[PDB]
Amino acid sequence: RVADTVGTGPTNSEAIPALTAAETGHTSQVVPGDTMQTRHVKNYHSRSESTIENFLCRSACVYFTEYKNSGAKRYAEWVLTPRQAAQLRRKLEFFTYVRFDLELTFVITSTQQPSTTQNQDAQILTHQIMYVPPGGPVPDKVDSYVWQTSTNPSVFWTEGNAPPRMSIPFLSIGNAYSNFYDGWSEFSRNGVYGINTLNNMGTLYARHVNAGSTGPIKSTIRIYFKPKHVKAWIPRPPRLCQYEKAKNVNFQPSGVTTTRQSITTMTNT
Amino acid sequence: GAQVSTQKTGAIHYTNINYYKDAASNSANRQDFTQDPGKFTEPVKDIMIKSLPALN
Amino acid sequence: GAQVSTQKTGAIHYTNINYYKDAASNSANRQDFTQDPGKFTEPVKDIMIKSLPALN
Amino acid sequence: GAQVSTQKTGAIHYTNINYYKDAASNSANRQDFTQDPGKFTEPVKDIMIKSLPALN
Amino acid sequence: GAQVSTQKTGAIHYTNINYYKDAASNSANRQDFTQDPGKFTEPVKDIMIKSLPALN
Amino acid sequence: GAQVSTQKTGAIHYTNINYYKDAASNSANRQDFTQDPGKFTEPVKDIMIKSLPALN
Amino acid sequence: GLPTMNTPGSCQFLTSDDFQSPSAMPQYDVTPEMRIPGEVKNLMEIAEVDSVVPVQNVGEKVNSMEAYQIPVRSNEGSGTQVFGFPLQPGYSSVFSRTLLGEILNYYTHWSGSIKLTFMFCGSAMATGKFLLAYSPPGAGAPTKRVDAMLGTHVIWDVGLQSSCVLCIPWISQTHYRFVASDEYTAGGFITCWYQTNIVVPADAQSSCYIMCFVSACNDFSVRLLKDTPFISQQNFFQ
Amino acid sequence: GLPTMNTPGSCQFLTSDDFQSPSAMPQYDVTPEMRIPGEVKNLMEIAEVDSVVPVQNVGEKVNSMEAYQIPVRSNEGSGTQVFGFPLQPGYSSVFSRTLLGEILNYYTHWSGSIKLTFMFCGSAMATGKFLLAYSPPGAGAPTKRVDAMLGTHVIWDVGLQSSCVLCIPWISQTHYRFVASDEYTAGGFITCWYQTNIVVPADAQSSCYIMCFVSACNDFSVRLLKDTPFISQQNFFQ
Amino acid sequence: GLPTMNTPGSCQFLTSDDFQSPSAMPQYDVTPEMRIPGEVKNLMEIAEVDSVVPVQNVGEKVNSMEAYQIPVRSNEGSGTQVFGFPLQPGYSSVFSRTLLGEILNYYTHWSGSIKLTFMFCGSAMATGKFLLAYSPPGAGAPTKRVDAMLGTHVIWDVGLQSSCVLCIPWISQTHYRFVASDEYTAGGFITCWYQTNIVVPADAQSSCYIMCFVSACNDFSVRLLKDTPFISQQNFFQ
Ligand SMILES: O=C(O)c1ccc(NS(=O)(=O)c2ccc(N3C(=O)c4ccccc4C3=O)cc2)cc1
Repeated sequence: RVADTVGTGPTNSEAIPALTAAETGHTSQVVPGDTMQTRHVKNYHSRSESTIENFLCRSACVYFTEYKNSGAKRYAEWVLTPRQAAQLRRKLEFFTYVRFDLELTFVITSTQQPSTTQNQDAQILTHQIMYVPPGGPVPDKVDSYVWQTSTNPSVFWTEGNAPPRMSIPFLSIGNAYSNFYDGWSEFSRNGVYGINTLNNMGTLYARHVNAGSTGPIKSTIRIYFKPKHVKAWIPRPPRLCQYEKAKNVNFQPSGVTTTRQSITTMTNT
Repeated sequence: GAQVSTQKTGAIHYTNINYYKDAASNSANRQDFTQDPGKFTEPVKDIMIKSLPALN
Repeated sequence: GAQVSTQKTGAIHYTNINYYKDAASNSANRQDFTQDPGKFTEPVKDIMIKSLPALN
Repeated sequence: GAQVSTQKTGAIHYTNINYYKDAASNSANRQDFTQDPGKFTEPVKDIMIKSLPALN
Repeated sequence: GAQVSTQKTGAIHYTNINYYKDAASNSANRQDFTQDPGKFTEPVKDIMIKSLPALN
Repeated sequence: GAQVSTQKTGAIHYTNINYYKDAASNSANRQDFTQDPGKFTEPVKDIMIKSLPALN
Repeated sequence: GLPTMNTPGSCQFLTSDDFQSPSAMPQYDVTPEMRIPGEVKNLMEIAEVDSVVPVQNVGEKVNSMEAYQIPVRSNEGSGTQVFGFPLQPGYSSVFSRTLLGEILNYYTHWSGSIKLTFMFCGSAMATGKFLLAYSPPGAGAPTKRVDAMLGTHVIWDVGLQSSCVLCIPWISQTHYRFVASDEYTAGGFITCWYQTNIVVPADAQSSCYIMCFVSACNDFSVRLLKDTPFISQQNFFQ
Repeated sequence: GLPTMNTPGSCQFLTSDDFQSPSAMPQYDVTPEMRIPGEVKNLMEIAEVDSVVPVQNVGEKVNSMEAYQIPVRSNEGSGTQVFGFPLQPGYSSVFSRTLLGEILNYYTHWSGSIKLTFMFCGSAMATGKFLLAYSPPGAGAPTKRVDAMLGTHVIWDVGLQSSCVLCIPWISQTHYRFVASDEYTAGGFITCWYQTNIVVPADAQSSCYIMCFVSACNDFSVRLLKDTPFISQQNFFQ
Repeated sequence: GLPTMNTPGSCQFLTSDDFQSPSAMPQYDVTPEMRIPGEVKNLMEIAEVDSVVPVQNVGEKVNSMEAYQIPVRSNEGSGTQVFGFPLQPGYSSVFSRTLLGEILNYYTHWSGSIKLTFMFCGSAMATGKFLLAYSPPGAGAPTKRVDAMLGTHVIWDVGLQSSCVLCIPWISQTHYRFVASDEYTAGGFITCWYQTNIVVPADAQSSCYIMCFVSACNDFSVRLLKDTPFISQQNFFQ
């Protein structure tokens, strides 16, 4: 619930709530009443749909990969980072430090692949999405002992049902995820730059449980992240120039604004 | 117990019961209203009062 | 809380609990009975009483 | 409210709560026991008593 | 009403509410413990006491 | 009855009602916190006190 | 059995839903909490801070630090226009990349007053007065100071406290306005004119500068979230 | 697990359902409320207002302002019929496009009295009396005033207060009637006859007019909603 | 009917879920309970017990009982290094098969102090002093006793009570550390140097031994479970 205006009237005393240096790094609060006179206006506008959480808590697609059910890449693999989609990434990079839980929803959709195979009939492919914590074992062949899910979480989802959902709590070595890290991992200041171990929730692998149809089928796992219980500290400028890399802040210089005509033009080009 | 609170109205009541062991699986805190712009705005040591000039 | 109200009978009781955060997602207000035809009908300044002619 | 009534036993208790706005959408009244054969049987004006003949 | 009774433990509590009109549609009475072997075993007229021979 | 207990928080409340006859079908006891390392560690007859040497 | 009939709405996934969930590893003990300085709890904390407006644009006054400075010079005839831009944040190419405007492009609606602090960064002996005027939409922007006066103006007299806040009040026929361009609602014109020409003694540079800052008021609110248009991608970042 | 067995009725979408729902953008703050004049809360607010009945029809008395006026003229023999139409709103081609009838075509049932206000818009010296009669169905409409009398009539004597309300009462064998044509139920006949011929002095026009107005009473109710037949479309409006 | 809409999350099977269930044979009476000695209720009961560390490795000092013994001999120059290994359990090839490390490979995080009990199993007339030092990461391990001193050390004077506990305290910039190798966090270096050379009389063997034991403290906790990498299978065990 926002603030309200109140009646003022003429002003001829030495108050000048307008004139004040902004050289002191102090952003002054000036109301309508200070530059004119405005009667008592009640405002019922609500500054809710602008809260830190509600802003960030929207499911954004972070990635999607493809994996053949019969051929070579029968599994996909992804190192979890929100740095693969421009949309979600820019929202997170509006804060230096963020803390949150994740809701991972996977929208797996299958598409038949053109082939000359006879009598292709699917018997409802079942997909396995498996979470491998950081420093886990790494599957190779899709039949490896790794897929036994001995302790590693996994969602088993039969196709044609509500998409799988699971939560992850806040998992960070530190007490907040750093969205910007200035420093190296190595004491000699070489190697990787800002590839700190705090935003590295291991890998997520996915594959077809069954052998599907006789023919080839390619499935597309689409990953959705939704930040719940968000707390965000230290605000910072939104990114201007386009992203170039998924782990660096590399950029090509570009405009400071969109151009127009003169300084006194009243219409954008 | 059942937590009953008003729906976000412009200008009522919904039961909600947490059903999971972890507290990291509860629904988002969409309602959580606070504002305190005395931080980033006006971070100065001695607050400038609106009735005289900041500098001498 | 549970809002209990009579079913619309011609000539009983149903629990209903709002389960969503917004109040713009609650079921329609099908029951909401009011009538007040003193608006569009008879909008005249001085009400004409039924016992004499409106004009002199 | 929850209406609790005995299950139809030969020789117990079930909650039932109406969930719909209309009262024409409630479950059938399968239990509704009444008998009153003084209608179609013996519709005569003056009841014939079983101890003498109906006619004189 | 809700019937609460201990789960069959070796060496707790479950709500159960009948939801159907008939009492022939309620869940089985798996818990129903009684034993009384004075029937098929020892059906004799005069109970033989264990301290002397049955016959003279 | 409904067993209400705090969600495992780092630094709230969930109803849970057992619905099955057996007590071998209830959800795991994930919360069950106890520690007592006076077993495998320090199994000695006479506890060695930390202020002098164990041997003479 | 507890009879239920699934209402349509089930078996879908929204991209803005909110529900309970099953956990992954259960009983995980979350790390402690630190009270790290400068906590943010609302976007209006960020939006009420000044950001330099790159008012000047030409074609290479948009690739340097020339963008942010508004050229002011002594011109003998007074009534010359210093600058002029419409108030239509999150569409106007003057506020499209400012801090206020960039938060605004994630919202479809906005309401509230906006403060334009003009800071004179001239010499310390240079003087001048400016008539800063905001003329609501009702006509197509003043082209003379004598027309600009009629609006809501503030004459800024310079000399210590090198900034003066022209606060633009809410004048709209609705309780919100669009961030994206529309013609049912518009935001008028913000202009500056010389009130009394820049008088600069000898040995002091006769070309000074002004800086424009855009900030939100405390009667400010944004409603209905959408997603920005000023960010893009082609293929995934490898 | 809480045992449930889905009763048939689930996984369907009706076009008249009503349930809780998931929201789109959650926590959206709806705009304030204004008390704009003339709030409507029931369709009977609208239905109880007079609307001019286009009683006259021929073939070009249905494309002009000739439709609404009922020609009245002085005829020497009295017992001539002024007009006549059945009462069967939302089917009758006299009430098919009136305000009452158009609300009525969205309903299958209707019950209540109906008021027919006849307003004499003749000269200010013209006189005349009319026997306005409503004869319930029991026979096939009067063809003489001497037969029309027997019904429920109201003799209207003109002379100041240029309107007279013939209120048609509810006479039906059921507590509702169909809006659409049926023959189990019917609504009778509304006729008007001259009681005493139009006497008009000199220099005053001898052809006057009457206007018929249709309104609902306060003992009026409509039940069971359907959708109109008097609106149509082919391809979507491009 | 009780309206419900299935939220996405239904019709899946996790490998870490927990729910109510239907039973198989209902009313089965579970066997009694015995209080068999040595009940375990937490993994920290097992992890706080000493286990011999196989510090020595070469290529055949990893297939015998030579692995567990750390060779100590009298060398005339003092400042010689006895052993040296990093502290990074569950990755380091010194703690990879110990009791502490093997519990640790089922977890991704660990926090808490670690106790290294060194037990002198020399002659009963042999003496010697050792400077056991733990130098946090800040540089790349001491190569002299004069550099090792600066760290957190404990000079062990032998002579009755043939063990001395060098307790490594928690020095980390985070409240947990990875079990798997990482370079954002590291665990420093544990070294041992001769403080005063092994003095052994006549007729007593001049080569003694030390044993290293690894145990967890009571300020120890592990978080976030994963599954080991040190176990494998090919085809099922027939
Ligand atoms: O999914 C996993 O959990 C799982 C899959 C592969 C795996 N890796 S393995 O230990 O190399 C392994 C590899 C193959 C089989 N395996 C066979 O070779 C076979 C032949 C015929 C019938 C069944 C099976 C069968 O299981 C079993 C184990 C472990 C677990």
